Amino acid sequence: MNTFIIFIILIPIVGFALLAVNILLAVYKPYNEKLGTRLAFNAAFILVAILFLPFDLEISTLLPYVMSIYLVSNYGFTIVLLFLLILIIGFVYEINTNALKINKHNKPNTDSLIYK
Amino acid sequence: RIRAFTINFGPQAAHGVLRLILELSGEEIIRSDPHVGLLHRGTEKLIEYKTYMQALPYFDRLDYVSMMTNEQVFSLAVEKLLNVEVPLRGKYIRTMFGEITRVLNHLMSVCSHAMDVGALTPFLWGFEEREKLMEFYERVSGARLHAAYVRPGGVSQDLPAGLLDDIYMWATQFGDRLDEIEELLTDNRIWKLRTVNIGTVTAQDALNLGLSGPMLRGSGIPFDIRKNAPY
Amino acid sequence: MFIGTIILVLSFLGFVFNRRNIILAFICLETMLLGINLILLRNSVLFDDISGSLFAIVIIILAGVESAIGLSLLVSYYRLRGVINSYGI
Amino acid sequence: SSSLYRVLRNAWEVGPRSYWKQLNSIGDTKSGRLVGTDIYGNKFYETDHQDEIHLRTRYVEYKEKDYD
Amino acid sequence: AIIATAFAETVKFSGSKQELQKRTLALYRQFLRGAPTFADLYEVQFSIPTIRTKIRQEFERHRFVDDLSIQNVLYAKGHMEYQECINAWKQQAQFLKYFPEEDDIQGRHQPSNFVDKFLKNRA
Amino acid sequence: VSSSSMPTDFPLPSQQKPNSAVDYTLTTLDAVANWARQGSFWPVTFGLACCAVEMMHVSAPRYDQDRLGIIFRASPRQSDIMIVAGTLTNKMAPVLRQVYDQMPEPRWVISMGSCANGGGYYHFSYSVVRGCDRIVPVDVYVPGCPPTSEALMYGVFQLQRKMRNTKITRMWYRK
Amino acid sequence: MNSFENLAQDVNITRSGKTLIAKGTGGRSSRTGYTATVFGANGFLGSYLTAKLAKHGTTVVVPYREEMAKRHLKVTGDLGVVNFLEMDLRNLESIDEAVRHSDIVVNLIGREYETKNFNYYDVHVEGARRIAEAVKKHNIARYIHVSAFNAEIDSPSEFNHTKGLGEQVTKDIVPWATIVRPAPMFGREDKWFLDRMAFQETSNPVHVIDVAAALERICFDDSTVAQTFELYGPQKFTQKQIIDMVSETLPKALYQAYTKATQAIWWPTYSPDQVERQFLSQKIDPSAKTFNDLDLTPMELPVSQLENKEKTFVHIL
Amino acid sequence: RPATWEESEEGALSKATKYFLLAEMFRGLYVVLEQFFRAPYTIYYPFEKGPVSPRFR
Amino acid sequence: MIINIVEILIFLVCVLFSVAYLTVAERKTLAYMQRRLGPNFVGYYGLLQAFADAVKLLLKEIVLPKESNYIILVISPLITLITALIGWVVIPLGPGITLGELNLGILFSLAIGSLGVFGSLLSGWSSNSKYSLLGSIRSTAQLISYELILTSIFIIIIMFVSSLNITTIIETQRVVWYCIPLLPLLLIFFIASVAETARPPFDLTESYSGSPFVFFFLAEYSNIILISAFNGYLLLGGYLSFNYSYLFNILFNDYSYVSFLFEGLINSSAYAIKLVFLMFSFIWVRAAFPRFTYDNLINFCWIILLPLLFGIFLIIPSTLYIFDSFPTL
Amino acid sequence: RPDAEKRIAAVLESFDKISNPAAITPTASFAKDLNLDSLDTVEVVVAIEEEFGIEIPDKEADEIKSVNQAVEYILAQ
Amino acid sequence: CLYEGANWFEREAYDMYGVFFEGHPDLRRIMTDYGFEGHPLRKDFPLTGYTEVRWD
Amino acid sequence: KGYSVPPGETYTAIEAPKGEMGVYVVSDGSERPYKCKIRAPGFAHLGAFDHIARGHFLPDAVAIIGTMDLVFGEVDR
Ligand SMILES: CCCCCCCCCCCCCCCCCC(=O)OC[C@H](COP(=O)(O)OCCN)OC(=O)CCCCCCCCCCCCCCCCC
Ligand SMILES: NC(=O)C1=CN([C@@H]2O[C@H](COP(=O)(O)OP(=O)(O)OC[C@H]3O[C@@H](n4cnc5c(N)ncnc54)[C@H](OP(=O)(O)O)[C@@H]3O)[C@@H](O)[C@H]2O)C=CC1
Ligand code: SF4
Repeated sequence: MNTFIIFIILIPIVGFALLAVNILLAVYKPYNEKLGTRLAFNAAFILVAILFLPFDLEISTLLPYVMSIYLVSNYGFTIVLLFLLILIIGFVYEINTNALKINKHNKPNTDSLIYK
Repeated sequence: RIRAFTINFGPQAAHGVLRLILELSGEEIIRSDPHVGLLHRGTEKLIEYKTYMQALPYFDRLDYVSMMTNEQVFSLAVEKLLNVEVPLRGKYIRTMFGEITRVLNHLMSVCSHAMDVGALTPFLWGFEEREKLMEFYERVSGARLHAAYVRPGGVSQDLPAGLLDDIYMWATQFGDRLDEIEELLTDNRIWKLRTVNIGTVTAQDALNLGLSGPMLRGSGIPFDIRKNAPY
Repeated sequence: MFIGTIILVLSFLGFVFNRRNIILAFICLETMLLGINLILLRNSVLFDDISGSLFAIVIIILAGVESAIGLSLLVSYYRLRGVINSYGI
Repeated sequence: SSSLYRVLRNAWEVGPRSYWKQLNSIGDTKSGRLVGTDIYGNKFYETDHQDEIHLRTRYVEYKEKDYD
Repeated sequence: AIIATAFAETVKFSGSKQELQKRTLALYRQFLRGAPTFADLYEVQFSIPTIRTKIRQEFERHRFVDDLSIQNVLYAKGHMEYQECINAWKQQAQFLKYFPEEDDIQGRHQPSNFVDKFLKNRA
Repeated sequence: VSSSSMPTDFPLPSQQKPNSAVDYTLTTLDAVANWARQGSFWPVTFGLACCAVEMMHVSAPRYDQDRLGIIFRASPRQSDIMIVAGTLTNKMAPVLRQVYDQMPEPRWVISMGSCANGGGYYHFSYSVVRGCDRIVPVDVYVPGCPPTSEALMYGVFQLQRKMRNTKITRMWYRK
Repeated sequence: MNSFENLAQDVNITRSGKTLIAKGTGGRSSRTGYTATVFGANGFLGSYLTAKLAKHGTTVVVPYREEMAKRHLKVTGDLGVVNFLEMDLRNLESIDEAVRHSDIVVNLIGREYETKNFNYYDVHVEGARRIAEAVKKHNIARYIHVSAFNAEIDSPSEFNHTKGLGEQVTKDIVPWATIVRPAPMFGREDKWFLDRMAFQETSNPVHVIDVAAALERICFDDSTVAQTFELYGPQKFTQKQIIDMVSETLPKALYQAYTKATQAIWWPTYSPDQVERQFLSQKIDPSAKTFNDLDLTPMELPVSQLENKEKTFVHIL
Repeated sequence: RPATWEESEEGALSKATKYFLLAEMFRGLYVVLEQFFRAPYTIYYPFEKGPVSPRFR
Repeated sequence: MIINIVEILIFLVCVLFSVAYLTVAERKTLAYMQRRLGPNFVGYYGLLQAFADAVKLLLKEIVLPKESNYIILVISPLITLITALIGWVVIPLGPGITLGELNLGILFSLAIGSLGVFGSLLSGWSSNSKYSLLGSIRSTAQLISYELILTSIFIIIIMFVSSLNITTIIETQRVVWYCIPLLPLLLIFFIASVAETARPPFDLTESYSGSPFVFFFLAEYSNIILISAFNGYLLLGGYLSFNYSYLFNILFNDYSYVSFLFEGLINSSAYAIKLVFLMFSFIWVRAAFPRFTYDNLINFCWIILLPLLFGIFLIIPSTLYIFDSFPTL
Repeated sequence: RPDAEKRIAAVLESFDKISNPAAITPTASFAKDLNLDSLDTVEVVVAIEEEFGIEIPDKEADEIKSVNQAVEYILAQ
Repeated sequence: CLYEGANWFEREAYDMYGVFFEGHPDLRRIMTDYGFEGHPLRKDFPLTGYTEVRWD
Repeated sequence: KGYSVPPGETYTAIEAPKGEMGVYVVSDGSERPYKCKIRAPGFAHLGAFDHIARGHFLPDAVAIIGTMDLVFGEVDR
C-alpha cells in the first residue's frame, strides 16, 4: 500500500499497453522476401566475462566493510588492506600475462633480406 | 584447419554500391575479396560511339566528386592528339578550377572518412564549404555538380563578371574554417589511436601495387605529377 | 525449511536424471546451492544470529567462484571437440 | 543570427497576427518590406536588417495553406 | 591480391588433348558433387536431378569440338562458371538463367509449320 | 434479399467532402496519423552513384533535412521510404528489389535523378536497367541529371502532399 | 527472340469490326493491339491475369478502388500499357466509361463477406448487372464473367445463390458472354489457404497461374463465346488430406457465435456463410468445357562423421 | 634518428598530466562548444531559394 | 490511498514526459553544434516531435523473422523497458521525496542496473544468425566490463557516508559535494556512465520495427537520465544549491503550504539543473568524437582504469585513517 | 558387405542406356559391359559415393572403371 | 608473377576483351553481370547488347 | 560532325586528388574515338585492399576504405 509497489506493477502496464497499441493498430502483411554452422572466436572474448566474475565478487565483498567502517577502526582497516593487496597481486598477474588481448596474427614480417 | 567465417560488407560505411566479401577468424581478416561491378554501366563502350565533344560528359560522370579534374584529363589527351595550344588565361583558369575541385574532393573524402570512423561534425562543416564552392561552379558552368566546363579546346566560356573578387572573399575565411576542423581530429587521441599503424604500406610495394597520389606519398616517395611532369 | 528442502531435492533429481544436455547439470548445481542458502538463512532468522548469515555470505562467493572455474573447464572441454554431446561428457 | 533578441524584435515589428501566420508558415520570424505581389497572389519581402546571413534577405509569403 | 579465392585455379593451358580431357572429367565431377548445395543455396522449386541433367546437357553441347585451343577457352569459361556458382556470388535470378524452359509454359500457339510461322510472320 | 440498395450517385474519393460526425471523426484521426507519417520521414537510400552526393547536400547545413524531420535510418527494416538515387545496373536489380522487399508495409519510393528513371545517360547500354520502374513501383520522379537539392526537396514536399490525401481511415469507410 | 504466344496470328479482327495489326516481336516494348478492362485487377486472380495480359503489350485499362495497392501493377507493363482510373460501382458513369474503349473486358468483382455498404446481392448480381449493362450499351466483343464453383440458385448458400443469380443476370443481358467457373484456387500467399494454415468435403484446388493462363487462352479465340467453362484440377481432395499434406511439408453454433464477435473489426474476418460453404462440395457440370478445351493440363497440388571431421578444425584460435 | 624517452624536453609529470587530464580532448571539446554559440546556415527551402546564376539549367 | 496514487502518476507523468523531450533536445543541440537548425516542422518551435515519431512507430509493421524466438524477441524489450524504468523510484527530488524510502537505496539502484544487461544478450539470441550473436557478445562484454567500475565508484563514495540510504548521502553532502574532493572520480564516473549506456563515444556494435524499437528507444534514454541521476546524487549535490536560510527568514514567517511548495521548487530545481547539464554533456561528448575498436575498449577498461581504481581503493581509506575520520552509521 | 554389393548394384540399375538391368555381374566394367559414356563413368561413380556419404580423391575416382573395383574400393571408411 | 597490382588490370582486360593471361590466379569476370555471355568491348558485340531485365 | 583528331594513340595522366588518373585514347582519324580507356586511381587502390587489410581487425577495415577514398565511379565504370 505504499507508493513503491504501484510503480513495480505499473511500469509493465505502461509496456503491455504500448505494444498492445501497435499490435492492435499496425499492418502485419508479411511474405518470404520480407522475412529473413558456428564460428570460432578468440580466447579474450570468453576470458573477459569469465574473469569478470572474480572481480565482481570482490567488489561486493567490500560492501560489508564500507558499512562497518567505524566499528572496526584501525583493525578491520588493516584486514581490508591485506585483502585488497592479495587481490591486487592476482590482478598484476593478469596484466603481466597480457591475458585480455586479442593480438593481430600478421606482422610486417620483420625478417631481413639476405642472399646466396 | 582454421575455418574462416564469411560475410560481406554488402551494398546497404561501404560508401554505397560496393560489395566486400571478408573471411574472418574471430576478429582478424585472413582473406579479403572486393566485388565490383554493381555500378558498371559500360561508359567505355559508349564513348566509342559519340564524338569527342559528346564524349566529354562521360568523364565528369565517373569520379563524381572531382569533376573538373576528370574533364581536364580527357581534354589534355585530346589536346595532345590535336596538336593545339590553349591560351594563357585558359591555362590559369583551369589551374584555379582544378584546385577548388581539389579542395572539394579532399573536403568530401576527409569528412566522409571522419564520419564512417565516427566523427560527425566535420562532415557538416566541410559540406558547408562545399556549398560555398558549388555556387562558384553554378556561376561558372550552368549546373552545380556536373559541369561540362573544361573542354578539349580549352574552356567552355569566360568567367562571370564579378567572381574573381568573390573567390578571394571565400579564401580569406576558409583559411580558418580549415584549422578549426583540424583541431578536433589531428591531436584527438581517439582519432589518433584509430589510425596510427592501420593501413601501413611499404614504399617498395606501393610501387608494385600501382598506387599513387596520397597513398604513394603516404609512404615517403616524393612523386606528384604537377611538379614532376607539369602541365 | 520447506522451500529450501524441495528446491534442493527437485534440483538434485533434475541433475541426476539429466540426459538431455550439459548446462542443465550446471544450473541444477546452482539451484542446489540456492536451496542450501534458503534453509540456512531461515535458521539464522529463527535463531536470531548472524552466523548462519556469515556462512551464507561466504557460500555465495564460493558458488560464484565455482561457476567461473567450471565454466572455464567447459570451455577447455569444448576447445578440442567443437561439439558438446547431448548424452553427456 | 540565432538570437532570442532577433526573434523578439521581429515579433514586435511584424505584430501578433502576422507572427502567428509566420509561425504557422515558417519557423523563423522575418521583417520585410513588401517589394510586390504575384499574379497568383504571393507577397514577397526583402529584409535589410544587419544580422542576416547570406541567402536570407528575400522570401515569399504564400497564399494557400498547401504551397509550392 | 596474393591470396586467391577458395575454389580458384591458376589458369593453365594444355598442350595435350588428353590432359584437358582429364581436367574436363574432373570438372564434371566437381559440378555434380555441387548440385545439392546449388539446390539448397538458390532456393529452387524442383529437385537435384534436374540440376544434374542440365550439367550433363551443357556438357553434351560441346562434345564434338576438335580444336584444342577452343576446348581450352571452353574449359576456362566452365571453371569460372563453377567458381561463381559454388561461392554463392551469382544470385537466384541469374542461376535460373540456365532454366528458361522449366519455369513456365510461355503460352499457346507455338509455331512449328511454315504457315503458323507465317500467320504471325515469325513474331 | 432481392432489392439492390446501392445509390446511383455517390462521390468518388477525390470529390467527396465530409458531412456526418463519423466523417469528421475519421477525417481528424486520418489527419493525425498522416501528420505523424509526414513530420517523421525516414529515406532509405539505394542511390549507387553521383546523385548520392546531391543527397548529402540535403544533409548539408545550407539545405537541412532534419529541420523537415528527415533522417537516414540506414536499414530498410525501419525506413518508411526508399530513394533510388543513381543508376540501376543489371547486376543490382535483384539487390534493389531485395532492399525494397524488407521495408514495412506503409512504404513509398521516390526516384531521384535521370539515371534512375528511364536509364538516362546510359540508356543504350548493355548493363543497365532502364529506370527502376521495372523493379520497384515508384510514386514520385525527381528529374535532373544532378537533380538540384532544391528539386529533391521539392520532390519530398510532393511526396508529403501525396501523404496528405492517402486517406487510410476514410478508405476503410468505403468512400 | 521473343514471340507472341497468346496470339494465333498477327492480324486479328474483332467481332465489333476493329482491325488490329500487332507490331514487332513479342515482349515488353511491343504491342498486340487489344484493349482490355480487368475489373478487380487488385485481386488475387487479377494481378496474375493482367501480369499475363500486359506482358505482350495488350493495353490494360484497370479501374481501381484504392490507389495504394494498385501500384504493384505498374511494374507489369510497358510505359503506356496499363492505365489506372478510379471507380466506384455506385457511380454508373465510371463503369460505362472504363469499358468505353475496351474490346475485351473481364469482371472479377466478388466479395467473401457482407459489409455495411455491400451484401452479396449487390456485389455479385447487381454490380454484374451494371457491368453487363455497360457492355450491352457499348457493343463490346468478348464479355468474360468469372464466377464461383458451386454456383447454383437452389443452393442454401447466399454466396452460391447470388453468384448463380449473377450468371442469370449476365446471360439475361449479354448473350455472348463467356462465363467461367474456377475451383478452389491455390497460389502464393492466398487469403484462406496455405498461409492461413501453414473436413469431409471434397473439392479440387487449381493453381492460379493456370486459371489465369486458361482465362487468357479463352480471351483471344472466339470459339469461346456463349459457353460456360469449369476449371478443376486433376485429383479430388479432402480437407484433412490437404492439411496433412501441408503438415508434413512443413460445436457449430458457438463457433458461429465466435465469428459474430470477431467480425466488428477492420481486419478481414471470416464470413458466416463460409462454414455453410464448407459442408457444400464440388459438384461440377458435365455439359461444360474444362482445361483440355483450350490446350493445357493444370498443375496438381502435390552426426557420427561430422564429429570426427570437427576433430580436425580449430574452434578457439 | 627518432628521439628516445630520455632525450625529451618534457618532464614525465608534465607529459602524464596531459595524459590523465585529457588536454587536447578538452581543446577539441571546446571547439564545438564555441560552435554551439554561432549562426546556422540553413535556409528554408520553399520560402527561400538558394543561388542562381543565369547560366543555370 | 488517493494520496499515493496521485503522487505516483504525477511522478510517472513527469519522468515519462522528460524522457520524450530529451530526444527532441538531443536533435536540436546536435544540430546547433553542427551549425544547422534542429526540427521546427512539427511543433510551434519543433516540440512534440518525439510524440510524432512515437505516433508513427506505433503504426509500424512488426517483422518476426524465420530465425527467431517470437516470445523472447518481444519480451526482451519489456524486461529492458521495465528495469530501465524501475530504478526511478529511489532518486530523491528533495529530502525524503522518493516513491519508496528504503534504507538500502544504493543496493537497489545497483541491483537494478545489473538487470539491464540481459535485454542486450538475450536479444542476440533473437534472430539466431552467426553475426547476430557475436555482436551481442561484444555488446554484453563491454556492458559488464564498465558496470564493474560503476559499482566500484559507488563503493568508494559510500566509504564517506557508511549508509546505503540515498538522501542520507545528500544530507551528508551539505558540508561539501563529493566531486570537489574527488574530481578524477567525476571524470572516471562520467566516462563509465557513457560506456554503460553504450553511447556513441563508446559504441561499437551499432558500428526491428515498432514496439520492440520504441521500448529499446525509451529504455536507452531512461538509462541516460537514470545514470545521470546516480551522478547527481552521489557525486554532485543531489538537491543542494546553497544555504537559503537567510532568504527564507526575509520572506516567510511560518510554515505554510506555499513555503513547502517554494522549498520543493528550489530543491528539485537544483536537482534538475544538475541533471540537465549532465544530459547536455552526454550529447556534447556524442558530437565531438569518433568511436572505439573493441580492443581499445577492453584495454581501456581492464588495463588503464581498473589499476588506477585499485590505487583509489588503497588511497581513500588510508586518508580516512591518517586523520581519525571514519564515518559513523 | 553382401548387401553393400546389393546396394552398389541397387543404384547402378537406377540409370538408363541400360537395356538389361540383369547384366550387372560383379566385375561389370562400365564402358564395355554396360555401354556407358565418357561422362557416365563419372556420373555413376558420383552416384555410388553419395549413397554412403564418403568422398573420393580423383585418382581414387578416375581409376574406377568396373563394379569389382568399386566394391574393392569401398572399405576406405 | 612480377607485379601484384597487375592482376585486376589483366582481369578487366579479360572481361571486356576475352584476352587470356596464362598463369593467372583467379582469372574470371569483373565489372559485368555474373551470367553475362559475351565480351562487351568488342566490335562484333552491339551497343545495347543481347538481353534486358524486367520483373516478372 | 565534330572535329577530326589526327590518327594516333596517347596515354595522358594528371594528378587527380585521389591519385594519378589517366586516360588512354586511340584515335582512328575519325571524329569518334576508336578506343577510350580510363585508368582510375581508386581501381588500383581497391585492388590493393587485400594486400594491406590482412591481419587487421574488422573496425580497422573501415578506416582503410576512407584512406583509399573509393567513390566507385572510379572503380567500375
Ligand atoms: C598526473 C595527473 C594526475 C596523476 C594521478 C593519476 C590519475 C588521476 C586522474 C585520474 C583521471 C583519469 C581520467 C581517465 C584517464 C584516461 C587516460 C587515457 O588517456 O587513456 C589512454 C587510452 C589509451 O592509452 P594509450 O594506448 O597509451 O594512448 C594514449 C595516447 N597518449 O585512451 C583510450 O583508450 C581512450 C581514451 C578515452 C578518453 C575518454 C573519451 C570520451 C570521454 C570524454 C569525457 C569528457 C568529459 C568532459 C565533460 C565536460 C562536462 C562539462
Ligand atoms: N478461395 C478463393 O480464393 C476463391 C475465389 N473465387 C472468386 O474469384 C474472385 C476473386 O477471388 P480472389 O482473387 O481470390 O479474392 P479477392 O481479394 O481478389 O476478392 C475481392 C476483389 O475484388 C474487389 N472487391 C470486393 N468487393 C468490392 C467492391 N464493393 N467494390 C469494388 N471492388 C471490390 C476487391 O478490391 P480490393 O483489392 O481493394 O480489396 C478485390 O480486388 C471472387 O469473385 C471470388 O468469389 C472463386 C472460388 C474460390
Ligand atoms: S542521375 Fe546523373 S548525377 Fe545521378 S548518378 Fe546518374 S548520371 Fe550521375
